[PDB]
Amino acid sequence: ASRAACEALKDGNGDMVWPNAATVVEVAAWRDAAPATASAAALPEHCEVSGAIAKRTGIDGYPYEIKFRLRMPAEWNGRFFMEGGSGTNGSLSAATGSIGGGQIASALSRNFAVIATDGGHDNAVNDNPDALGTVAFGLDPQARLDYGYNSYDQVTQAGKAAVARFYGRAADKSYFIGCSEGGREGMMLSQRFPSHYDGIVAGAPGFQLPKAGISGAWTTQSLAPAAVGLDAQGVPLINKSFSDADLHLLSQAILGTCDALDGLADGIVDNYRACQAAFDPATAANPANGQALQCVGAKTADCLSPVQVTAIKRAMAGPVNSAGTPLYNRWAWDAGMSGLSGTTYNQGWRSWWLGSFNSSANNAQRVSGFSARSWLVDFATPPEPMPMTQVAARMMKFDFDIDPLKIWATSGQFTQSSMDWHGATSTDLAAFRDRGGKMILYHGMSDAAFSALDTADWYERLGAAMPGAAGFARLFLVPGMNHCSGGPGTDRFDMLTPLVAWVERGEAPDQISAWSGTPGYFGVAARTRPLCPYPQIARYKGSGDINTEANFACAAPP
Ligand SMILES: [Ca+2]
Repeated sequence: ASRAACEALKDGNGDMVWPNAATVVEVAAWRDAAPATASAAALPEHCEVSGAIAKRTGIDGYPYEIKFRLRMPAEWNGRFFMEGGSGTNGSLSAATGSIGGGQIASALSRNFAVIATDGGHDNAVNDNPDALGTVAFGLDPQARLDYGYNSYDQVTQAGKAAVARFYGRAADKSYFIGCSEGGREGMMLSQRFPSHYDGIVAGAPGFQLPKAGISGAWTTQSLAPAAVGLDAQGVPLINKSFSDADLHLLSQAILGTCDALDGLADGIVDNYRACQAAFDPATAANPANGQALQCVGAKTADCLSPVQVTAIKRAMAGPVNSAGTPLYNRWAWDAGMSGLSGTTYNQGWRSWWLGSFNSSANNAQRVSGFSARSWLVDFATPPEPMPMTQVAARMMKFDFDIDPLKIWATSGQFTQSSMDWHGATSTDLAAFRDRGGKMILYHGMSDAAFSALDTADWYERLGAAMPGAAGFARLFLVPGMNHCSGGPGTDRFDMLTPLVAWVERGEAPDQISAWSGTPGYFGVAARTRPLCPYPQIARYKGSGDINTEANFACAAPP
């Protein structure tokens, strides 16, 4: 481990042999120790290796390759680390090792050898203006296979080869941490390549991402009756269906109905199952005056329109076809759909289905943004690129009897369906568990991108196929937490420490310490709570400060 060993990986006559012959290294530079800053932990002396694998040309004429960045510390804990992606990937991160949970420390700051990838395409090169911008990679079938599983496999094999070459020995254990799309990766790793990583953290995982566009079309068509006004193309303004004050009224009614169902009134719905059975906005009341939430006469700032409650109920039910078959899943009611801290309302929930209120056009993720564009180009087979101005209308005429079949369809050179290369719904985790693999999953209740109930349903099927699943896999649902972060909940936590303590040392996480990044939702300076493994919830012990984990334990729901 030295500077010369770092630069000898930059091709030359050196004996660094890559598993894939098509691996090309651009950068191999020795980096000095960066002292800690106010927002990041100290990074040690490390070797940075940057390169690309499988440089080719797609069937669309665009150049494709699988980029990687690798940082290897001089003082190394013998452990390997890969961080997951986000969105449709296409960008190469700093490769310091984000562990999620709003953490100051990075994996590299903890002396891990860190690797990262771009997914098999670049957002600067593969930006076709006739194929909905940065999702244009979906026009080439191999770029889909790289975004699905191939790129992460290839980068993992190259990273371990370089680690073994630079350190003279193989990594002891390998760990992966990803949120959203990176959470889908982590589950895909445990299923397609169980031998690669010993510990895996998958947060808010989109293990059914090709289905999010179907829910997005259902969302749009359910809320359109409540929409007020048209945009430049005559599409209803979904963002105008609910004001930010309206959403706060809804989250307040959920709080008035389900907050005490866990045994404590604290602005947190810890008994999510009891809320689904108890809450119905058509019958619930506004806790601020005891009157009913659904308006009896004309709309006021103290009531929701009957057309509004109907719309949100249909959206939360989940998409179905005329045959009644559920196309995705239903969503959970939770207080994290809104939230007012200081001046700002919570946008972490409405930004997916509705969009920003003060906008004369649609800007919801599922109406015209990246999510709807991604389904049209990357998840549907054959892909249907189009002008951006027509994506909103495409989600308005979405036929739930013809269009949902495109995520299982195959056509021409697109030899694999999107649910085949992107899906991660398998419960075949025996090979992963039996070699010592441990997996931690977390998901917020107020996640509008992916349903936490759907993650729980997968966790139930895993426990059915493999008795004793809690010995290698636990699910930690987070109340109030939005997608990956934000909302009135404890969204900050260190998940790399328990993951290491589980894989090695064999200590199962009976709970996970967590605190709130914005405690002002509850009007306090700080709030710390334990995250409990499914299906346990946090139970108040009966005395002490309600903003300290020491007064809370993990118990079965009351
Ligand atoms: Ca509570």
